[PDB]
Amino acid sequence: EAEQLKNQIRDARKACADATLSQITNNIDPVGRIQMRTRRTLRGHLAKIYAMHWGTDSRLLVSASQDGKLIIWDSYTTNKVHAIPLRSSWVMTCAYAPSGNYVACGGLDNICSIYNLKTREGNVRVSRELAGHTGYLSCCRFLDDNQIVTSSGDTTCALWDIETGQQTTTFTGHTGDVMSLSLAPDTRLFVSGACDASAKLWDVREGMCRQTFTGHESDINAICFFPNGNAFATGSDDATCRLFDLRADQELMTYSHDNIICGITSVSFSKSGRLLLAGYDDFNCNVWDALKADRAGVLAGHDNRVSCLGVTDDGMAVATGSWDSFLKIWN
Amino acid sequence: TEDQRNEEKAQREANKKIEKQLQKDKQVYRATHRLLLLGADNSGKSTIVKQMRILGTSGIFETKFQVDKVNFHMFDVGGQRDERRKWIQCFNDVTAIIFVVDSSDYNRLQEALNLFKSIWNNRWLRTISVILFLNKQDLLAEKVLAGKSKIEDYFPEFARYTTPEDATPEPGEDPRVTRAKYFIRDEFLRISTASGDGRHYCYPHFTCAVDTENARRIFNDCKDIILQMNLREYNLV
Amino acid sequence: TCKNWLAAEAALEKYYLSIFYGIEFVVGVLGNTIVVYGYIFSLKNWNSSNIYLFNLSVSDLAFLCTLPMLIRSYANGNWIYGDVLCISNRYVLHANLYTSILFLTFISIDRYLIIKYPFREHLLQKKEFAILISLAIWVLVTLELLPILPLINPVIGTTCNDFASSGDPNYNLIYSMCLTLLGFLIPLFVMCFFYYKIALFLKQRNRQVATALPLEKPLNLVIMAVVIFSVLFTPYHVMRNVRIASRLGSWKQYQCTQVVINSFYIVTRPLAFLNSVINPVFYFLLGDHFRDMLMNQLRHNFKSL
Amino acid sequence: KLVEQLKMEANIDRIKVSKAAADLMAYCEAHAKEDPLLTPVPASENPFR
Repeated sequence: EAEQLKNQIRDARKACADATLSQITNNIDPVGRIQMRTRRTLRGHLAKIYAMHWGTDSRLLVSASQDGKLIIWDSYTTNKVHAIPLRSSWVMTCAYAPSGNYVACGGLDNICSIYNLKTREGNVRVSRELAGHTGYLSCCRFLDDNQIVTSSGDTTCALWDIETGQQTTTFTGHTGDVMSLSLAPDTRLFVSGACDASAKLWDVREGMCRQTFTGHESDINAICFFPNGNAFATGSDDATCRLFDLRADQELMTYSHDNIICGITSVSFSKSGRLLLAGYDDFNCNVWDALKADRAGVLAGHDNRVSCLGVTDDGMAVATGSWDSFLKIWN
Repeated sequence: TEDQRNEEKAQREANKKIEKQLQKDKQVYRATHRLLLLGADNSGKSTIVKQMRILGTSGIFETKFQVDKVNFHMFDVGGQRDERRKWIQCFNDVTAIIFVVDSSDYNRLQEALNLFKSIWNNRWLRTISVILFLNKQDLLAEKVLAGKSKIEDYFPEFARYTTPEDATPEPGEDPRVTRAKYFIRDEFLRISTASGDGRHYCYPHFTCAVDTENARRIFNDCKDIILQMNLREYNLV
Repeated sequence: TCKNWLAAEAALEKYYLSIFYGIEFVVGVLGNTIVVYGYIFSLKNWNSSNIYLFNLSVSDLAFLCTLPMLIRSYANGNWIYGDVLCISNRYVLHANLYTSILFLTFISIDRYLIIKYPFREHLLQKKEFAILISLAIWVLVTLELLPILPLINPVIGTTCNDFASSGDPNYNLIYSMCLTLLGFLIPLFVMCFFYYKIALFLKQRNRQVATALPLEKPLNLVIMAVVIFSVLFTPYHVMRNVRIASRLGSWKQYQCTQVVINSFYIVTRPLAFLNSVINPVFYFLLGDHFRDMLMNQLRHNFKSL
Repeated sequence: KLVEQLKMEANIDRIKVSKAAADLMAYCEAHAKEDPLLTPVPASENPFR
């Protein structure tokens, strides 16, 4: 029954495929070597950093480490504006609210803690404690001050509602753990990558999957969304990055090298979307020409594996947090 | 000459206060020893966790127990799904993995030797010692003593097995039991010895349903586990 | 044969000391430089043991830095850097030697403490206490060697010769024995005792914990750590006092025997100076971890440059 | 089950892969100068310098 539908989908994808992006990208000159330099080193985490996020203002950034600390850095001055102590030391994700008032963090507690920063008391406290996931919570992303999408290790995602404090919709269909997700620029749909080597696109409003992409061979540790929202990129344990498009329904590009045999940990795009910066278990991050799949630089400089990466919304800098816990900012 | 300078001074004051707090917390973090409590549900992991609880709400059940002026932080991860290859990466910095395995139920044992094999050879745990608790020995002793303990069928090699010379059995236990309980211990040790370049070790311990010495055993092993770490750091290796 | 021994001693002092001091100066500066590079630009998590090891490496480097004047003077046979420089260089050489010995002793006392208090809870393993003890070692050795100054102070060109052949033989000994007691014997006895305790502790731990952990390598290293220290220093210290005693007027005489004594002491000096070259290898590079840190930090430098 | 989800997944207005690749090209080259990482901005107005 399902094999017929799978065959139909594959045949439709092949019919829609005429020429690969590599084939038609020969007419564009390459970006060339990029000598990105460390402009800041935001040391201060006691243990390995596992996630970080930029504020919409592109100045503040929240970073979570396994020592139970969630530090909000002012990237320009390197000062720490808050150091939230978590109730559970094993935090695996963090998120900065688009308005900059709240900060979410998940982890092995299976619970998403939402802290309020702009609080009249002057001290940050757990504004909300969203529970309902039956597994470790592996990604958080705010849609506004009253919504947050959390993807957990129980093979599900969930759109919550902070004001009322319980699930508003549940996104199911993944076979394995849902490692990471990325919201579209319009926050009308989002793609989540799981360990079943498949990334699924969900409509936040409809609460149902729209299309799945299964071009990977192993777990999908990282996933982003091309700046225009019409395509996304994923990184898997097989050391390969894959750029899929929503409309083409299929993989557009594969970024890989013969000298990398270690999985991805974090991917992101530049403001224009021309560059794809991917963090690797090889203690370094690589910049890829999103249109030509060429290693246009390498951001080495971490004594341990890069666990999180993120470009500022204005595109000025690229923060990179690694298990060495120094969180270098590149530009 | 005051609009931007008061804010800068306030930001620096907050930064220095936060840095002082982080320095204060660093001593506690370095002093506390983090542990991971793995083992099947049929094993007595929860009972041991409570037994040191006397001396987490959802997902991961932390446990503060303190012995000899040093505090141990155990993390029973029983709230997660059956599969663990992903969140195991979180505990790459744990001092020692505590592995509680039910020595009584044999049918559910050859899987505990295989959860141990994957753990021992795991990519992110090839530098973490495993404190192995062969729990529920009283049940095993009364089960073998009462017969119907056809452990030979599950492991045919048990027929061609004899108690090792270096064993230290209690004076008043059935010699058959001593050969049965040391047989299981060796199987886990064979898995541990078959891999690892002397970078992490296995500490097999026999525990009953109730034993106040479990915290002491973990303290002794953690003492020896960091002793090896200190020797490596001091270039004695 | 008496003239034969005279020629032997002359040639020995002329060539053997210069060549050996050149080898020890080229190996040691390199090794101690690697050590200090790895300690300053890497391994941020400093502690008591790291403080002692870094202090030992710094003392050894300062010990080597004071050789070149001796090398050139023994090669050419005439010291030509004045009187002040000779006194300063020789005093700092001897002071750094004995500070190295004391830091070896305290490295043994911190290898015993960490083996006996793995959790770093005895309050002597605190970094502040280590810094205080290091400063105490430096100042104590500086004070110990002050009575050397009247001995090495030459009398007029520059009549600045070695420590054993200068000054009043009767005062050059009363002190050379005291500096051996407080300088090499006492640190040797405490180091032997504490490494003996470590060997017993490792043996007991092996017998107690039988989880396939013989720990044969650490036992050999502590045995070798004191064996090389005792075998490289004892010939020099024990022979030194004999050389000074050979200048004592109580029996004195026997010119030919004095030549033999001088030559046998002259050969023993570069042996004691060998510790300053072996220590970087034995304590830092022979083991893992630090060597891996040096290699990784040596790869980082290549990428940067 | 999976059949119901796949039935509505198939009803998607797919487009040619070449058109999608050309649209990504158009977006990339329509914001080339607006990317501080693709074209390093001068230190004069760079916030980090």
